[PDB]
Amino acid sequence: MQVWPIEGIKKFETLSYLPPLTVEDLLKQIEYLLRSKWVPCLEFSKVGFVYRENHRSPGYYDGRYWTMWKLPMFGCTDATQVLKELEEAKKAYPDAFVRIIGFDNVRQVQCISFIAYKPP
Amino acid sequence: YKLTYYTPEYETKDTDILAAFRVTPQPGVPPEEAGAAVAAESSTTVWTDGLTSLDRYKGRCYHIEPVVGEDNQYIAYVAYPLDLFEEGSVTNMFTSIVGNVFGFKALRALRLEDLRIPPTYSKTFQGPPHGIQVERDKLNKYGRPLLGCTIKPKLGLSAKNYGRACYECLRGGLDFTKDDENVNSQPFMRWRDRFVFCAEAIYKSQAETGEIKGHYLNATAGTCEEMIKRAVFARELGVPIVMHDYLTGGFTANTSLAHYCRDNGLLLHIHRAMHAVIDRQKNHGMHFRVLAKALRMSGGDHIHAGTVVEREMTLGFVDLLRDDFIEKDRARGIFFTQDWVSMPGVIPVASGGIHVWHMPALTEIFGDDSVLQFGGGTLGHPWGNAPGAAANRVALEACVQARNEGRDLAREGNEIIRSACKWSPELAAACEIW
Amino acid sequence: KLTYYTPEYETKDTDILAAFRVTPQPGVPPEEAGAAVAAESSTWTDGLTSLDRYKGRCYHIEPVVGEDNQYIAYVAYPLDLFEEGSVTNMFTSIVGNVFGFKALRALRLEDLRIPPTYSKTFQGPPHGIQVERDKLNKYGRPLLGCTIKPKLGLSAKNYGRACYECLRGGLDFTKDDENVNSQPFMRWRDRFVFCAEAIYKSQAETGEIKGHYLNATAGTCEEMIKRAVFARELGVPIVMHDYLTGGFTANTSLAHYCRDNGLLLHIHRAMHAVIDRQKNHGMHFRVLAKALRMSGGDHIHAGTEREMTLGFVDLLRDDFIEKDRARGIFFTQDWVSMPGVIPVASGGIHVWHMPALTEIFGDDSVLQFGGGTLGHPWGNAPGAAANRVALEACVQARNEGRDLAREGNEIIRSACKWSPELAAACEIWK
Amino acid sequence: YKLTYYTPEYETKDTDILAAFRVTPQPGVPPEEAGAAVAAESSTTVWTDGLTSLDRYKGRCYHIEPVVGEDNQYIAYVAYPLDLFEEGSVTNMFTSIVGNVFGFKALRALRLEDLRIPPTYSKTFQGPPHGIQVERDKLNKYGRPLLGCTIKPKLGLSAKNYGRACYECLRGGLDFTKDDENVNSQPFMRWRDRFVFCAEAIYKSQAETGEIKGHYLNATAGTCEEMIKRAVFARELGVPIVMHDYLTGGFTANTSLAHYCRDNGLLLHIHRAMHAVIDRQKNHGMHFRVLAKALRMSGGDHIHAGTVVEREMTLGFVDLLRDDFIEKDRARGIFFTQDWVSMPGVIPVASGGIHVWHMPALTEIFGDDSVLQFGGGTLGHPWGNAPGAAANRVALEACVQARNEGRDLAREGNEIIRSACKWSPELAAACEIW
Amino acid sequence: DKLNKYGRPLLGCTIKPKLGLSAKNYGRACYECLRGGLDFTKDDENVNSQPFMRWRDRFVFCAEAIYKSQAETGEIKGHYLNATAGTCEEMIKRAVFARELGVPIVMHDYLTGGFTANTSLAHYCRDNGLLLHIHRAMHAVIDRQKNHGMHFRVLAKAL
Ligand SMILES: NC(=O)C1=CN([C@@H]2O[C@H](COP(=O)(O)OP(=O)(O)OC[C@H]3O[C@@H](n4cnc5c(N)ncnc54)[C@H](OP(=O)(O)O)[C@@H]3O)[C@@H](O)[C@H]2O)C=CC1
Ligand SMILES: NC(=O)C1=CN([C@@H]2O[C@H](COP(=O)(O)OP(=O)(O)OC[C@H]3O[C@@H](n4cnc5c(N)ncnc54)[C@H](OP(=O)(O)O)[C@@H]3O)[C@@H](O)[C@H]2O)C=CC1
Ligand SMILES: NC(=O)C1=CN([C@@H]2O[C@H](COP(=O)(O)OP(=O)(O)OC[C@H]3O[C@@H](n4cnc5c(N)ncnc54)[C@H](OP(=O)(O)O)[C@@H]3O)[C@@H](O)[C@H]2O)C=CC1
Ligand SMILES: [Mg+2]
Ligand SMILES: [Mg+2]
Ligand SMILES: [Mg+2]
Ligand SMILES: [Mg+2]
Repeated sequence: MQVWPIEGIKKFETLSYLPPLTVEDLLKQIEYLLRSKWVPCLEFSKVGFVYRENHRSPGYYDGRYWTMWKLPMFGCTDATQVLKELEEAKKAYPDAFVRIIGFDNVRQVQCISFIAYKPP
Repeated sequence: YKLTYYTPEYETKDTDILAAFRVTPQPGVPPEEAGAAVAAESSTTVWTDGLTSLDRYKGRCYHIEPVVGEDNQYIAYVAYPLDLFEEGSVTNMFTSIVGNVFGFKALRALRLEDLRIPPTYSKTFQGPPHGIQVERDKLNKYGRPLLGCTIKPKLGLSAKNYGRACYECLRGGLDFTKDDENVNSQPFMRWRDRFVFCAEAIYKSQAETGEIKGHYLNATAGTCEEMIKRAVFARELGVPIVMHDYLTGGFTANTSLAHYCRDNGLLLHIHRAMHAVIDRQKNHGMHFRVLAKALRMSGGDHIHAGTVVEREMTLGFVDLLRDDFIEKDRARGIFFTQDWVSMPGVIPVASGGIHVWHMPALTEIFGDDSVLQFGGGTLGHPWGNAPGAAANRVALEACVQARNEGRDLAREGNEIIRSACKWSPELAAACEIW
Repeated sequence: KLTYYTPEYETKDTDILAAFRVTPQPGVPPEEAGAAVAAESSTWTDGLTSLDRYKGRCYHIEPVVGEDNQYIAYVAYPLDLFEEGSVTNMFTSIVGNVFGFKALRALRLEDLRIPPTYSKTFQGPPHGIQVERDKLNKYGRPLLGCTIKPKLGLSAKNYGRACYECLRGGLDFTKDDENVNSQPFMRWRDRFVFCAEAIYKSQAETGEIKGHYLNATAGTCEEMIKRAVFARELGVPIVMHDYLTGGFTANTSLAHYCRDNGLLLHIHRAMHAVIDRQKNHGMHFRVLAKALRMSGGDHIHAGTEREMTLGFVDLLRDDFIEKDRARGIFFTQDWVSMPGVIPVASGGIHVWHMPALTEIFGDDSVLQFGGGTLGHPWGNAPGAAANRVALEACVQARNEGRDLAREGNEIIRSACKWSPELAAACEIWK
Repeated sequence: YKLTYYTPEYETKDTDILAAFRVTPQPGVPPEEAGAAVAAESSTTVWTDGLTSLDRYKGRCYHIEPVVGEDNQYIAYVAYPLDLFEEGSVTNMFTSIVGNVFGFKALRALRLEDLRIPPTYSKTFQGPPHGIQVERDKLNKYGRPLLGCTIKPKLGLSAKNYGRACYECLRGGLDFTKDDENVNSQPFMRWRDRFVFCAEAIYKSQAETGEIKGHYLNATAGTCEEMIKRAVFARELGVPIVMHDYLTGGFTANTSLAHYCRDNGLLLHIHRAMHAVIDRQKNHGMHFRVLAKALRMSGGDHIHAGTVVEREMTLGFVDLLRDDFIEKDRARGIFFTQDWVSMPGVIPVASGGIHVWHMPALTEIFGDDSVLQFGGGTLGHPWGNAPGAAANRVALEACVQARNEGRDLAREGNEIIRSACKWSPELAAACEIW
Repeated sequence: DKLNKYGRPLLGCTIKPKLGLSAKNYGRACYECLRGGLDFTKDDENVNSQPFMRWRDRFVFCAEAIYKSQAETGEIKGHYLNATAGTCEEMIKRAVFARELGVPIVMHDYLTGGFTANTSLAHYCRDNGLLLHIHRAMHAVIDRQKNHGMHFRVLAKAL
């Protein structure tokens, strides 16, 4: 019988319970977005989790928004292009978490979000 | 008269509320007569009739056809004028359409299968306090079905021991934990005490994992004053979601709660207790899809939709609950093209004897916009609630990853799960018992 | 069976008992079906409590005479499972989940034994039969009412006009159709105003207390109470609610408001047939009737088979009702002084039915005549007079010792001799 | 008539409220006559009697027997119908049963010894705002009696100096400190000021020790408006417990306070000031057990139960206050089998000249579900309040540890305490003065 | 003085597209604009409460954005939350929640909402310390032509 850890395994929603993704697995998820006609975008933060500082009313949380890395990659057809931006972000902010999100102009909304990099 | 109420050449108006009834006439009652009766008895000689125009207030059967269901059975389509209904009142809609006709002697049995809610009427309802999109944005969750677990045993646990189970389940990977439908306020556990301990559990698990957590706190009560009193304290605690059993509590009360949740930013989880009393039998009652459309109108962010382990019928009302425009498809129980003119959708909740091995199918059938509610599926894990929740969260994400890569969940389901067992001892242990 | 089938369990005076008509799937023994009904309608964390203390249990199973594969399973639920004063929770706990169990082809809740310990946690009827009679100063006869027709399409004023004419002719009440709440053709506040004028005009004219069941059924609890509040301001004696479509949580709140403000509450049972029609599945009306008496109501529609009706009528009106299978009374019911509800008879009845209606229901009832009043060839007032005369003629005859069941028609024919109004009515309704 | 009201063959109904009266008839009054009078005079010729059925509203003496108490004394059992009582009103219960009969000339003296509260009546009362179990869970305290100290001197201290004493006592190991029953609001110390400083003390001691602390803030007042105003501010301060003198304040007011505490999550400590005016004498009045059952019904989480240094009588009403089912046991003052049908229990509070050496006996007699309230027992410690509290906390835990190991507290009490003095200088110093 | 800003014109940006964005995506734009150096972001005049974005949801996400950008930059930030509504009860209900959120400024379209309603809102803002941004939607219907109507200066003095 194993006891589920209480520290060191903080999460980042969808896919964060799987082992660290390889470059190939990461590419596949990006391609999923592209094939689905969704727009990929990178976000980064030095704080990786939600908290409540300014309010505690229903539905209000701080730490949900992260910072946008450049802009949504509209018209992207090459998943490796996203990887390139991911690498640049990691170089500019090695001590920051970086996640990949996706937008749909059809559903007019954010519909994707998965961690892509975590600092040492 | 058959042709006062049976009008086979009538063209429905874009403002009419349409109904599809499965009618079983008594022996000796012609289908045209049965249809006319259904329309007449669910709508409109006395001198007062001369002080108005009865024709503008009568319901009318514009079509009837023998159904493939069984013995002398027919589907009768009835059209009701917009003016018969009180704006924003599901209660009045039900009263007007199913309040009297089911007891008519000339009918051996009757079941309401569907309703075409015109935009002119649906626009008079607030609808879901938030809806699918807003909820995902509020909780910052995307790309996968949500996960939850109902606390067990149902009754008998102290408020604190109840919260303990909540925390362990949530910290393991589930997005929500939940009060059983029967859990309101009782001698063994008063509601305020439960709200206090579940709040501690919600926040402890959230701080530990870094992910937003919630627990459907049941506000169902004996009176509207009590129901609101519970919603108000949840509001004070700042938790994200509350719960209501809309059928046992009722539509008048549910609508009030939905309004409170909208005014206070609370998500509203809806349990369908007692639905089987009404929607089980094919020959008499009201099909769940009608009860589902009614809930979307009255207001709810989540609604229980049953299990997946008939499929087409379930998928049918799932679309009726989530989509903006659903095309007529009788093969899936959709008797009328339904346009919701942007009313938010409701997240369908799948629960009932589901475990890790069902993850591929569930993800496949429902897609991301759903809540997969477990019971023993998580609480029955050999290592406890936290490991059980982890096993379910891992199993789900493994399915999502595989689906996103283009794999066939319906055919590769077992392999996907078996493969995930390799790096997840928790999942492996779960796959050994089930 | 199981942990759930305990055929020698002695029910406790505090247990809520249920009688289920169960139709097992092929291959499912009655014992197993019964245990399942009890298990599915009740119950590592189990180790933190006692499952036996909270389990529902089937203590008796019996077949249904003359039925194929049908049994009556009796289940006992401990008092602690239910929230006090909440019919909503009682329904949720007992019928919230079990009707969908695959092992059962069909399931119907026939009766419920409400223990005094639980019923004492409910206010019950805002007033009840006796208080209503004293408030309205009416004794020795069934009350008379009429539903305004056409249902919808009339203006608030024309609606009130019909009210006045009906009441001045001898009816005690007129009423809003169950579908009449608030609509484009007639908004509720306008209807309340004109109906109020009609109530007081007819009362001043006749000298007898009048009322109109003003429907407060609404989309939200806020609207429902707002309507009851204005009725209160108007000083009228009675309001109404469709308890099943509005719901128990809302009905209970309304019942409390009515008790706090001296308002009588007429309860319509719209949509009941969706649940109580079929013998194989659903919930028998007597269950819905007990639920209303508990939640709160002064009147409740009971329809117009015969023995079954008399059965739930007693369950609605009396203090103590002994078990009687012949009348569908599965459990001895003790209401420990909770007031009774006046049953309302309605549906295709006219003057010629007065003898039978009076004989079957007795004085403590309301006989509601829709077309039986508005259909009179001379109008509402003469129509009301004919019904009032017909009823009093029956009452007089019964009081003298005559047999309404055998002399009914002869009693009506004699009244036609001095009542031109009744004579005209009888000519049309045969 | 003796046999209108004296019905020796009457079988009590499960819904009757039963009473056991200790009756002392005047010379010349037969016991049957006295019993009949007690029943008749505490319940039901005028023509109006003919408009109802007096038999269904009369109380009746179904048994009378000479008692072993003293000179011409008897225990008379009276049965009262359920319909005589207003639901949820202890006030009406008292009025109906003891409102008039005690002044009857034919009785030299009368004392109400017990009452059988049927489930049908008790279920109409909220009862304790929380009860034993909930309290333990809320404060996270298990396995031992709770500890508290009443601040002294009673009156004369400034609000701040009062809070200072609170903090020192609490930081030393006590779970609670408390306002004397006489401390409400006076010239030397207004209530709001006391609440402010005691709140600072509660939180300072809690942060220092890491254990949840509380101070019974007395809300007893001259009016219900003032009483609630005090409860409301305690609620604002977020403290865990308030206090009320239910007998001097009254049942109507106590019930309202109990409801407020339930609606706001506040524990309610109940002091029994003035009880001796009523329950001291064996020949006349009302025994405390009746006042205790009344409090459990009206509502309270703690209730003073006296000291242990007659024992059997105390243990008797202690069970009546905490247990769910108490079997008839006249040797312990229990004249009727009492079933509370899950109404929460009340924690009994022992206070009055108790010190460290009494810990073994107190723990032994009351068990874990109790509050041991000291006075000088802690405030009289040679090194101050903190050391005094520590000595009492150490003494108590030493007793618990020994009891848990199976040792006999009643026989090994002194050795257990002496042994603990070896490693606790604070306890040693306390055992030298007492 | 309240915002601690001196010596320069204030800067703001109206979020685009006008309608169509989800409340969260709307707040995202707010945060990015504010963190870059602008003092305010703003709800388009047409943005009140609609099917695609209900007002309370927008207030919640814009509040998160306001505080995130402020904590990051160290400068006081704000977002004109539009309280313009169909009724005075709704208008105040929106102002009240902004008050609960503790944000510094709200917004109203005084001409389309009307002076009776605007005056009430102005009083609420004074009683609760809220700044009030006023949009002049529909002014051109009245002040465009030189020959007929009312020149904007009259509408300005009125405001
Ligand atoms: N002039 C003409 O053209 C004629 C008119 N009519 C007459 O007009 C009058 C109409 O009023 P009346 O029928 O008394 O009462 P209402 O129409 O006011 O109905 C009262 C109750 O009757 C029951 N009910 C009536 N219709 C049905 C139905 N379709 N299926 C199930 N239950 C039904 C319902 O009982 P619950 O709520 O208990 O289920 C309903 O609440 C009658 O006297 C009728 O004979 C008929 C023939 C001739
Ligand atoms: N350790 C053990 O002894 C074992 C325990 N169990 C397991 O325990 C778990 C219990 O949780 P689970 O079943 O997932 O969910 P729940 O028991 O929480 O039930 C959730 C929903 O399932 C439906 N439901 C369940 N029972 C019935 C019934 N009797 N009739 C009709 N519908 C029913 C209802 O759906 P709706 O509201 O939509 O009508 C209900 O709302 C499962 O995993 C089950 O396999 C079973 C075998 C072994
Ligand atoms: N330093 C010194 O000068 C000394 C001081 N004291 C000590 O000071 C301490 C005082 O606190 P303590 O006595 O524990 O408790 P309190 O004085 O706080 O009294 C608590 C309870 O004791 C009961 N009580 C006390 N006095 C009486 C009385 N006069 N008549 C009836 N009942 C009474 C009451 O019980 P209820 O409400 O249940 O009726 C009262 O509620 C003790 O330890 C005492 O021994 C005494 C000797 C020496
Ligand atoms: Mg459940
Ligand atoms: Mg009707
Ligand atoms: Mg004292
Ligand atoms: Mg603009």
